[PDB]
Amino acid sequence: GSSGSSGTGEKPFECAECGKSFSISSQLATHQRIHTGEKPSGPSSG
Ligand SMILES: [Zn+2]
Repeated sequence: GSSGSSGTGEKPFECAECGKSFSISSQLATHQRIHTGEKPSGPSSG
């Protein structure tokens, strides 16, 4: 018996920094900005 059905409106463009979301990329980009600035690792992802 494994029960557990729920939903909080998911999306393809989710933010794993604060907990936000968007519909298109442009929207997500303009956001990530507030996140882009620190120095987590040496070089950049790509
Ligand atoms: Zn965010």
